[PDB]
Amino acid sequence: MNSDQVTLVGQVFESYVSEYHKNDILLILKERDEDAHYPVVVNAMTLFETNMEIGEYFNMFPSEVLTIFDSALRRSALTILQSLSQPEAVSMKQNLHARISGLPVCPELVREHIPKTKDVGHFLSVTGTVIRTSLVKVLEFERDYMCNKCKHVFVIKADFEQYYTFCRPSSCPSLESCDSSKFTCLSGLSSSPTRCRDYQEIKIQEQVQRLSVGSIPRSMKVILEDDLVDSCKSGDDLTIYGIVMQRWKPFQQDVRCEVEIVLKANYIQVNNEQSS
Amino acid sequence: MNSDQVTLVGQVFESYVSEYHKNDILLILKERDEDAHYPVVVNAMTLFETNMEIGEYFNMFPSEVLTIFDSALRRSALTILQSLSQPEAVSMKQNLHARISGLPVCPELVREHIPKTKDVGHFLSVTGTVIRTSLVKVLEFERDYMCNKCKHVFVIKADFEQYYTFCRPSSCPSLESCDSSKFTCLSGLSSSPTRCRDYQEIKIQEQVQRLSVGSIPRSMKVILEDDLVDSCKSGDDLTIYGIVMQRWKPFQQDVRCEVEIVLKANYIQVNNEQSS
Amino acid sequence: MNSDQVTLVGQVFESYVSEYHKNDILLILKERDEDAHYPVVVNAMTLFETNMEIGEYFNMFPSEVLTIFDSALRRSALTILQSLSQPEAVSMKQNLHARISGLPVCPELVREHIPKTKDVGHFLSVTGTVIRTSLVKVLEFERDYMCNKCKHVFVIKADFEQYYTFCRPSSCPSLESCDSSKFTCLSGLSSSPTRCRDYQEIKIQEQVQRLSVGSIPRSMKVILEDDLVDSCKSGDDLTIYGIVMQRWKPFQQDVRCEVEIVLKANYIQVNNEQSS
Amino acid sequence: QSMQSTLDRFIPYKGWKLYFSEVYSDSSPLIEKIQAFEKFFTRHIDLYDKDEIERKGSILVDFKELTEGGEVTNLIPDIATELRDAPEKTLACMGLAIHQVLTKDLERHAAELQAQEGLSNDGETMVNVPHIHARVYNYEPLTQLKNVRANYYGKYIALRGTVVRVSNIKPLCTKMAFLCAACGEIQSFPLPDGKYSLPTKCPVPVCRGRSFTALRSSPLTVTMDWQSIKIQELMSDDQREAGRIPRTIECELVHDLVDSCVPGDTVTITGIVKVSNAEEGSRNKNDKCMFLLYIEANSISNSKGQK
Amino acid sequence: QSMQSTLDRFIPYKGWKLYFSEVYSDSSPLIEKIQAFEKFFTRHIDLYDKDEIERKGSILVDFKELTEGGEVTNLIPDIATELRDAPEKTLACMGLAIHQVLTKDLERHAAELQAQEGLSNDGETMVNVPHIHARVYNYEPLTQLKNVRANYYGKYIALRGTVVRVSNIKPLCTKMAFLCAACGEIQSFPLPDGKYSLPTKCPVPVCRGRSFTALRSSPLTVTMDWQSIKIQELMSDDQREAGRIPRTIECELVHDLVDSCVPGDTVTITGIVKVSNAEEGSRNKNDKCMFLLYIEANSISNSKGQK
Amino acid sequence: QSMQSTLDRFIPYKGWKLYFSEVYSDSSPLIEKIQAFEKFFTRHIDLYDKDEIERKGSILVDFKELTEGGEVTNLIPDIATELRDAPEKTLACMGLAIHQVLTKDLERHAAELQAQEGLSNDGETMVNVPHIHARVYNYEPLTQLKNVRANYYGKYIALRGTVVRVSNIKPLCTKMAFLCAACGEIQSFPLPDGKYSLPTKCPVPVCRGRSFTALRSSPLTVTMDWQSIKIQELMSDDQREAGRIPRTIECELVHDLVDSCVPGDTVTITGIVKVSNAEEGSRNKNDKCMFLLYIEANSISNSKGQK
Repeated sequence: MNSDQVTLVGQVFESYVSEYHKNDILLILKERDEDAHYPVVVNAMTLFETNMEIGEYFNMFPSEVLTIFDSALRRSALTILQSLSQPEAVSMKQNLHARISGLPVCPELVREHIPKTKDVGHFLSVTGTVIRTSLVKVLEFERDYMCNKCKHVFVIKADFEQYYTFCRPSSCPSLESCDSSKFTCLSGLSSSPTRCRDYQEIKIQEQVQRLSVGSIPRSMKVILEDDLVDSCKSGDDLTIYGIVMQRWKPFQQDVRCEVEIVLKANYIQVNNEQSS
Repeated sequence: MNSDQVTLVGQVFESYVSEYHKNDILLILKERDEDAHYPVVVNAMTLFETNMEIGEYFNMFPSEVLTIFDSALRRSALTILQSLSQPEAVSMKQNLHARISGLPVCPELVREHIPKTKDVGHFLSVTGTVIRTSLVKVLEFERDYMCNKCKHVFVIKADFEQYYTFCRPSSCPSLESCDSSKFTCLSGLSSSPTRCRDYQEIKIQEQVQRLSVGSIPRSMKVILEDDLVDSCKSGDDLTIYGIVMQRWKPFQQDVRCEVEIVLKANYIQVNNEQSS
Repeated sequence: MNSDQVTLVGQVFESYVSEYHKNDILLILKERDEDAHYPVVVNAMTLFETNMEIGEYFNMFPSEVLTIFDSALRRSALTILQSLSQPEAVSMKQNLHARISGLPVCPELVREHIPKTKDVGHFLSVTGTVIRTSLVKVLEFERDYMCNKCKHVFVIKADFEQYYTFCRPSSCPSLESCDSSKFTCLSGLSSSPTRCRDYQEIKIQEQVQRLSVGSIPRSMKVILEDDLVDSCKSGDDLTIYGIVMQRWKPFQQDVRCEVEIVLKANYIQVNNEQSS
Repeated sequence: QSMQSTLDRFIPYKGWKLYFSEVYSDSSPLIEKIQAFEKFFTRHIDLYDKDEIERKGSILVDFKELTEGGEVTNLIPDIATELRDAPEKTLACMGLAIHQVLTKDLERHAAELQAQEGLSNDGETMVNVPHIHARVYNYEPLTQLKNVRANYYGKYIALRGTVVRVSNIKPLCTKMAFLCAACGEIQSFPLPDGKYSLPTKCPVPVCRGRSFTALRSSPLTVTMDWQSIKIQELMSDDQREAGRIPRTIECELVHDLVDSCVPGDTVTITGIVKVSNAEEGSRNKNDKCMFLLYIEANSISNSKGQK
Repeated sequence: QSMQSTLDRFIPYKGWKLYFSEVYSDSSPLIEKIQAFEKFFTRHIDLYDKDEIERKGSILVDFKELTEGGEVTNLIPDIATELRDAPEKTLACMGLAIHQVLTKDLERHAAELQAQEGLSNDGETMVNVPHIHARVYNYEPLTQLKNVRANYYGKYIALRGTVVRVSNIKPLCTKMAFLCAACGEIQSFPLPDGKYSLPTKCPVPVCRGRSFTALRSSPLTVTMDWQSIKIQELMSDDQREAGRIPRTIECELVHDLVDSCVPGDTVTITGIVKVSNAEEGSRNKNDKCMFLLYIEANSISNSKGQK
Repeated sequence: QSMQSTLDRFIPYKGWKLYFSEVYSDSSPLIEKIQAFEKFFTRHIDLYDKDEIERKGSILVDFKELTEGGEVTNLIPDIATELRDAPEKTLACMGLAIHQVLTKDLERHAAELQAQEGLSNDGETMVNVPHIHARVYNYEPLTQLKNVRANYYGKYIALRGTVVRVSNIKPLCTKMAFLCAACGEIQSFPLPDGKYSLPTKCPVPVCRGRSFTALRSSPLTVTMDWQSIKIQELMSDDQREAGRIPRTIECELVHDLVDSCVPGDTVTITGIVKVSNAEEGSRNKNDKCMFLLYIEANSISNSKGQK
């Protein structure tokens, strides 16, 4: 993908998020922790209305659109940082997140039941009561890798393999191919909040009130990213907006290939809270 | 088993078949499916009376003698085919197996107790009530492992002694020394119905009455094959006419190797059914 | 761990054992079996009283002093062997073991609580209640290793604190040492009763009176060697006097070493039977 | 027809190469049979609906009706024997017949609809046909589960049974995107029965590189939902001795078949019996091979009595 | 032959290599022991019934009988001491010696039948003798299970206990026939403690190739019925220390010994304790050694059976 | 020259090596901060007890008292910002200043003794006080368990928690003696974390050997008692909804702090939060490894213990 259009999407998003930002923007200087990363919630329907192109792009490439949205959020904060009533009062956050709420409902888009293989790789909305939630955990969302011979710093985001594992890069970032078994990390060198971002895992049981009692109850893993962790409450109806994606176990030669449908959540909204 | 003698044993069986099995041959003509496994029932004592040599030979090498009987059965079928006005009307089965019945009682020939390793390779008749019947599986009698360079090995039999599993050989299977890096099993990709054979294990258990009170009855797995499979049902006492065999777990260097006693059953006749 | 200090301490130890424990040495020699290591009990406070310096050396470096203690009992046993009129009545003993009891009261010397790492490597008295007794197992404390290249026979003990695991040394300890890529050892090839020694594991936790109110009891592994094994009973309180040596699983790079303070059971007393 | 586009067009079935490795030949026996099936399929216009075939990638044919038709009888003296003798081949050929009709029909429909707009709406027309599997039901020759044997294996069979249990749907990778390291190109590579396999060399003549990387992220991999149902012979006192254990045979269900029948309901299951590896010792296929008979079920029909 | 005037005179068994892995040595103490055991056995042969011994493949002998027989005591001053120091050697010596007495008895059988009935062969008759192994029961020391320790390992001991458990008979391959790939000759290799092992060098002198083929099917392979019995010391509750379970030591039966054991019955088992196989020290090199003692039964004597 | 004199001239303290691995430089600002902290410590020398600090291996210094003292304020406007931004450097700096002050007080006492009478020491105590970790209590920012997150890690914070349970104390290798195999030279290598690490660099700059051997037996290896405790978020009905899930953080209690906490007793914990790799990490071994939040309590004040 050229991504020129996606970058344009980020610029449209910045204008779209300007209204959200002022409420979100205020108190950043006030906030004690600059290190703390703060989510900004933007309505999916609102993005769709602001620009059809951005909404359609989000449907087509959710992960790419979201990363662009996060970069746009950072850019918008920079603009807010530029103007402040008091220099000391203003709070600047390096990391900002885009969380989507009120996503448009289409039968493919929102499925109570387990997403199919055709559905995999696409954004999905799941209504279910979470059977179990694992404890808040941390993951190296971004890991710096430096080949010792190459001596240049390059970072790769972890792929969606079971445990969200990453693979060490074959070549050095600065115009050369250099491979090191040991890759130096910013976090290894000095404590870095940015390198380690919290991750959570929960399993959601789809609503038991299916059209058919006979059809099997299904449980789907939901992955929480960054600030999203610990938002969900176990045993409660939860509305999850997320990109359903393949989870792949390492393939074994001449062993039946297994892949799994696992949702990575863009945002978590509590269905039980909406009901109550 | 002298070769000239083998033809003679077959000839003796053939003459015996003509008087004894005119009805069996009529039954064989009635079933038109050659591939389906079919049994011709021969009373051992009468045949033994016709040829003294055949009786002795059967005791020492039951498997070899059964093979001779089967070869004679094919020859008998063609002569019957010629005798019948229409060769087409009479049907001859490739899967025709002589079934030994009414063995003269001998300690080796009929042994009530569960068979032992010493008795391996000798025909035995044991009335058996089966505690556990395993589900039917199909394991190829012969596998077409082919050494590509040699071009000489086809339909090599799976080794019963090694737990009824063929072992792929790094050395060329054929005598000619033309080893190939690639060995292809035609059976593994696609198995011919003839190539594969039905495989089942039934845990024949000693009758309580035969054993001393307060002593556990011994249980041994019994191989059930072809037509005989599924005739036996768990909890039913049926005489098993069979030749004892040894099944070996794959050997591991520097650890104990396990050999398991087993009986391949030539004929199954249920005593309970006979009692009626 | 001065060489002069250990030599001086050893002479004093020999004199002390002769003056007080000569009868005990004779009793240990008397039993017909000589294969088991035999306990020789010594009293710490009196040793400190007789010579102030040696007691301090024992506090400063107990493990080295323990080897000297053991050598002193063995040398004293040899003098006793020369003294005894009848070799048959009082048998020569293949091996001996050393027990130290009655440590002079000091906060460091006797602690109800489990030994801290700060005082690891120092003899101390602990009071514990046995929760778990492992079944007796045969372990060769000393494992013969033979340099195939240099053809020299040497004995290398299974390393204590490596969870009793022997380590191959490619270069032989002896001056005539040739690095051996492959080690051929007769001791490795065949297990030997002399090489093996009795091994049991005792888990000892603080007694209810002993533990601080509102604090969980702490359990430390106790390694019992030879005669010490089987003396203990599960559910029986024990007073254990021993040097504490931290025991660790062999570590791997970037893997936390699981190391637990383990008290070698130099002396075992039954607290439940006798408080002292 | 050297060009790939031209060859696909010349060949009656455009997507057949993907479905089947085998190459159709005039000499080959299978092709006349697909022609017979096609004539039968066209005659039964009611039986086949193009949308229905597109939606489920399959067609269901009553075997009795199929045998009854004169054209197949002309091609093979007994259609039933051939189905038993070569179930896979007959199924592939039958599947080809529906698929050829689908490709031609879709293309014709598109051409008719877009003729007014332009030459096919001034754009390339791509069939995008679903994988086509022929499903044959109401098979006239019927074999009871006890009857099924090694000789029966490799031949189409019809059985009546109750489904004991249904497995949760599991994605199984029918195809795997594969990038040769030297080529730098990802190609979908067929995985037999959704079982992982690696291409020995890059398919293209220019690149012979052995190394291959399976790219899950790449769109080329195809994943198909897989379900397993266990089928047990119905126990009737007249049919079998009371308490005789019903033989239980696993059914591999993929595509349309997944979630076909609610468990605990007796159904007529028609399929070609297949063999699968239950275990190989402890991951040692060459030393130890264990094969368990199971019947792949092309079509599951509700039992007539249950209906 | 050229090497020896009599095959028997040089080597006690004519087929010495197959029966005994060890080669004959004039200097070795074991051959003298064999002669002493043989002399005792010849004196006890009249009491023994040859036909029964031949079917059994083993002969039960009291340790008390062994001690009373003069020749064994003369040749080795203490049979018991010899048994503890070299349990395997003494047991093997006993087995070969009885087998030799049996081979001689078989030669005698041929001679007596030839004398009784005129024979065309009149001598020159092959005599077939099954392998016979001596069984020793009622070994004098009768050590208690608690006494057994690391020192006890490697010493033949008698254990007084009640078996509480039995195992189903498992054939154990005492000898596995091995044919080297490059050589026609096939020789059975004794498996140490019934544990699979491969000889580094082929037994045949002409070809020393390492590669071997295991001929389980061949009659040359020897399989011996094997049983396992868990035996625990039985003591009165007052007699035993309170709160400790009675020690249980695994014991095993071979050949005719198997199936003479019933659970819950007191049986004294005499034999050599061995370090446990398949334990972490044995399984992994450079690992902590944890071992247990398992004792074979040379002989089975049941106190409960005797009653 | 030895350079000992130059080292003394550039930094009065010679205990810097114990406090930090880094070779010290005059340019670094920590020495100026040390002077400021030490000046406050000189004012507080009467309040402090030299003997108590030496035996404790730690100093209890109020966060507030440091802030009020003028010299420290002049060098750094607020100690709290330095403490969060670089908790380790500040802790070492405060401890070093205490070491310098303590050593100076002792040197002064020795000098006074020398003046009263001739002294072997003659001033110059060379006490070589063991490393002191400054414990700062009453830190103004308060962070709850719910508040704590990955962003918080690397910042000194004050945490209030209730101990669910105390796990058994396990030694943690603060330092490990390491002997270069070629050199034969042992250098204590501080293990960066509990995970085992090897230093390729030799102690001697001139001769360098990569191969190194772990030497736990040697005195250079230092093991520090570590208590693993899990602290739940303090639960109060007024503070939070009843039945809320507790947020539990595992905690490290090294050195003096080991066993200070009592299970079930609320303890105010002031400590650096350091993320800890889960020992299991990714279940399948992977380049990526899983992480769990951990805290090390630099200062423990027991709210239950002292009310």
